[PDB]
Amino acid sequence: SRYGPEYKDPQIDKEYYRKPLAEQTEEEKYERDFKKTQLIKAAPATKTSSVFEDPVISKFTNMMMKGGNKVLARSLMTQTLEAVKRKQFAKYHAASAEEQATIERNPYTIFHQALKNCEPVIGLVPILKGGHFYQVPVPLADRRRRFLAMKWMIAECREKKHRRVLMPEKLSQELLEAFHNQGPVIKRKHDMHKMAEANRALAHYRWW
Amino acid sequence: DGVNALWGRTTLKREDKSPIAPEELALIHNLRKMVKNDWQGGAIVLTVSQTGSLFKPRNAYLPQELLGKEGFDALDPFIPILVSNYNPKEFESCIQYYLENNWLQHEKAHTEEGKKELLFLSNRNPGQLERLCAYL
Amino acid sequence: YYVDWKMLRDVKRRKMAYEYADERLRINSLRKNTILPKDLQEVADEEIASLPRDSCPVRIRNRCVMTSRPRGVKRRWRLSRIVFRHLADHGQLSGVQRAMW
Amino acid sequence: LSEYAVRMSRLSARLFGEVARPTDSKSMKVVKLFSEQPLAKRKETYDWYPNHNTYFALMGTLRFLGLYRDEHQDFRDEQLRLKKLRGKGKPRKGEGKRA
Amino acid sequence: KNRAARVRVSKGDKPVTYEEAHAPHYIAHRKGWLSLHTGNLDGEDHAAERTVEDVFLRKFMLGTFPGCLADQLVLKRRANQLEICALVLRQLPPHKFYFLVGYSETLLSHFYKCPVHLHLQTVPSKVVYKYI
Amino acid sequence: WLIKEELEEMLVEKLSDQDYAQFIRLLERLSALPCGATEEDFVNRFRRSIPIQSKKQLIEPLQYDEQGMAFSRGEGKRKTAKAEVVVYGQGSGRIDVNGVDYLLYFPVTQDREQLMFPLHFLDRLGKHDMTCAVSGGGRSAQAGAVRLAMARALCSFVTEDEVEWMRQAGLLTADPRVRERKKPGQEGARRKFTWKKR
RNA sequence: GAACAAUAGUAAGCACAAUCAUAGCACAUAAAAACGUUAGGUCAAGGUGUAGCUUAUGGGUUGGAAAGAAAUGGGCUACAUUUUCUACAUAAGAAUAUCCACCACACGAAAGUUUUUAUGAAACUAAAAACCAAAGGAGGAUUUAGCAGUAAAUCAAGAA
Ligand SMILES: [K+]
Ligand SMILES: [Mg+2]
Ligand SMILES: [Mg+2]
Ligand SMILES: [Mg+2]
Ligand SMILES: [Mg+2]
Ligand SMILES: [Mg+2]
Ligand SMILES: [Mg+2]
Ligand SMILES: [Mg+2]
Ligand SMILES: [Mg+2]
Ligand SMILES: [Mg+2]
Ligand SMILES: [Mg+2]
Ligand SMILES: [Mg+2]
Ligand SMILES: [Mg+2]
Ligand SMILES: [Mg+2]
Ligand SMILES: [Mg+2]
Ligand SMILES: [Mg+2]
Ligand SMILES: [Mg+2]
Ligand SMILES: [Mg+2]
Ligand SMILES: [Mg+2]
Ligand SMILES: [Mg+2]
Ligand SMILES: [Mg+2]
Ligand SMILES: [Mg+2]
Ligand SMILES: [Mg+2]
Ligand SMILES: [Mg+2]
Repeated sequence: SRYGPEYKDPQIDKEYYRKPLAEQTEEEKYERDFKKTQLIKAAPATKTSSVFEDPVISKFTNMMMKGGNKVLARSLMTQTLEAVKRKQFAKYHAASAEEQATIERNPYTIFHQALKNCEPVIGLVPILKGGHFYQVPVPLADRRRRFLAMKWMIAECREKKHRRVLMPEKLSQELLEAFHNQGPVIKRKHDMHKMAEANRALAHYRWW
Repeated sequence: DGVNALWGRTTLKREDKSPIAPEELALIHNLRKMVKNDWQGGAIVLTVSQTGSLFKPRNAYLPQELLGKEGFDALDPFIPILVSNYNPKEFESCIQYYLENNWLQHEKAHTEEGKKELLFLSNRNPGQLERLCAYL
Repeated sequence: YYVDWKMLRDVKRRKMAYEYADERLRINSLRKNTILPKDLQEVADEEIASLPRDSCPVRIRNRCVMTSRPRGVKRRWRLSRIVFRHLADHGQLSGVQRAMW
Repeated sequence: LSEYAVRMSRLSARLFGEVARPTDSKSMKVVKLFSEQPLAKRKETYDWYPNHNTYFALMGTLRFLGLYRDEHQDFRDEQLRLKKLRGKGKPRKGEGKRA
Repeated sequence: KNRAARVRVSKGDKPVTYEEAHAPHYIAHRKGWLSLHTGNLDGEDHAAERTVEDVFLRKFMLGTFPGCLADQLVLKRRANQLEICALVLRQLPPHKFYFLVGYSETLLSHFYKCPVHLHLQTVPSKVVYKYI
Repeated sequence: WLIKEELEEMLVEKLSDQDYAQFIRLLERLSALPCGATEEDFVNRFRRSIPIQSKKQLIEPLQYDEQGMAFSRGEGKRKTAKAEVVVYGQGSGRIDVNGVDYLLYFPVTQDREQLMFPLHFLDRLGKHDMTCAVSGGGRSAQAGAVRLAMARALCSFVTEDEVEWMRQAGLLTADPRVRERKKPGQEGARRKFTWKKR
């Protein structure tokens, strides 16, 4: 790490600076940020103040990347959002009056909602006691649950897809499947709940 | 469309894996006779492109280098109409057109700030604008 | 006395190569050219191979001038890797210092 | 490539001194053989070895003349003397194992 | 453990001069090079001939002045002339010092075919930098 | 207060950490009481003044040349890539890098997002005409370098308060992350060869 | 052989520290790391103790050290669709293990056969092309590396 302990993470949100007069405690926070003369790290290349970005997209885009092809990973994430948009637009056209104002045509809304349904609620961690390993359920933290949902999405669409079907279209199908709570990822989430509920009497082993 | 391909070199090879001249192909040779100005009662609209070109650099777009010495030689005279990017009036019309079809589905895409970002990123170019609007 | 019998052999080998350097060059010119008749080139091959074995540039071996180590020798200083460190660590070589970056 | 270019290529070669007539890729090596110095005649090759015979002989004579005192040669002589005293020396010719 | 051109710690009774008291990684940091010449520059030739000549002088000066040499020589090469700077103890009578100076200057000049300069600085004893 | 090393050079005697802490605390008791004129002279001998501490940047004044109004120059460097940016405040929104349009020179959307970041933060996307000259590095190294140069060159046209906002966003701070060397005996900068235990 | 509201320890030497290098500082990385441990490795870098050889355990010439039943370590290329081929820097076209009335086909030879080139007195060494298209369809017990411009992917030069 070329940054010393004094350097801190920069603040990028423009709206945080343009309307500071409506609050007092937050004003004391950033006025002392430079009054303490604390050094600020350089702005990361990925994050930007553009209003069209989203933090959950960047993390998902990074995991899709293999090697160092950020261009290819960004290209795949662009097509997948387009592919989802095309399918929802077509379904909207062929619908009745009541069905028309039900379909969502916002890929970002679909993407955010899809991952919030693939996150497990309670995980498992092996614990060694008496020379044997017992799968003990634990209340997984929010960051772990969010990361675990993304990994399951990538793992499924990389392994059990056909060789002919492209990556952007295969991932688009699973997002719609997870949006309706019927995708194989949702099945895997329930399977982890099945094992956690089966070993509900082993929760006493953990010591935290 | 892609008149520069009627004179440039051809990737296709033969049984000896040796490149063939563009005049070997019958389709190009006969179509070549359809652009030499000798007949009456007709008009031909041409377009020199780069996306499908062979052995041409990405940056080159002017008619002379795309056609080369031979291509430009057998095309004079002509009227080199130049296609430009969007003007500020056109840019607003294209953006408003998508908003009428509910294409730009981002929450903040309806504001002027989103319009400024689209103008800067796309450089008011129709080709880049379509790619951006397809996923935002 | 050279430091080893191997070093003495190299001196004889280099000396023999120098004497027959020009004569080999003239004959080798005929072989390496395709415009001369093939009959003459075959005769040249017989003559070039009739020269003494030690008079061959490829048989010259680059050793260290101090300890005669057959390998691990820098060509610029003509010294073995062990001897080069021995001279350089004491500061006895100008402009040579431990690399730090 | 036209006949005009062939004359210009040859005419330029004539003035600057290169080969005028066409020459094969393999046939240009004979020009390279005489253009450059042969490997066996470079000063780096035949003068690679310092003349240890003169270096050793000169310091040998200066040692006997009292102008140069070599510790290392004195060490060998002192130890060689002790071996003779202990009774273990180098036998003469024809005395190793024939007796 | 590194052992290149180092003197090991042994209580506090062994004198050490400035040259021997610094590890080889201190070269060009605390102590300079005992010899300076053009051969080891970037685009200069004739570097092996200088090296072998340098080693010979390290062995000739050490043997010409037995016991009375203080520490390592310093060899400077300017133009085609060779300057040798030495530290010599007060051991031999001044008559012998001038004999050896005259002997060394003539013999080396006719051996390397270059003029030789021999400058001497006399010290009462070896200069001690640490310990003692 | 005096540093332990400085105090040892004032009393000409070696001290210890426990002794130094006790002495300083005693001065605090002396300084916390009502102060007399003689005591203040005694105390001030143990006082030391720190240098001026500030993180404000030096605003480069605007330059005018050959009827040219409101043009400033900036210097930026990031990951073996130096960028020279001069920005005119009297033109429309366009950037000319190395004699070519920026869109042609930066096909990657992310790279063109880096150039937007300084201008978009100040809401002056179309109010400045710029020409740039960047050399060395890859596509991202040049894009980051041009971003840094614009941030420093735009400080002239912007008020001082928003310059502080620029620093808090990380625009004005150079990126110190550079490629490391390859150690002798390792596959890469940190990766080592396979370690067979037996 | 220490108790800081201090109860026997003291000041110097080596090491750590600080400093220096990587052309600003900082951070980071290099560099450093004593006394000892493993009779650790090196008589074949060179020198040398002791022991041995001396018309021979020395010196020179010519020719020759093949070969892999099998086991294992470290690597390169792969087992493709985030892929292959071509154009070109990254907005393109085309191919795609299957269908079949016949055909013919993807990824992947670095290997092998033949031809040619480069070096050299000598090609057995290296490289290019043509032909050829095999194993391989993500790998058992077990195990290695990495904390940020790092892992990983890709490109280039130099030492001899
Ligand atoms: K021995
Ligand atoms: Mg020997
Ligand atoms: Mg041959
Ligand atoms: Mg050789
Ligand atoms: Mg790596
Ligand atoms: Mg200390
Ligand atoms: Mg430094
Ligand atoms: Mg440090
Ligand atoms: Mg180290
Ligand atoms: Mg240190
Ligand atoms: Mg042992
Ligand atoms: Mg061991
Ligand atoms: Mg051993
Ligand atoms: Mg020996
Ligand atoms: Mg042995
Ligand atoms: Mg012996
Ligand atoms: Mg023998
Ligand atoms: Mg095996
Ligand atoms: Mg290895
Ligand atoms: Mg490949
Ligand atoms: Mg394509
Ligand atoms: Mg194939
Ligand atoms: Mg192939
Ligand atoms: Mg092959």
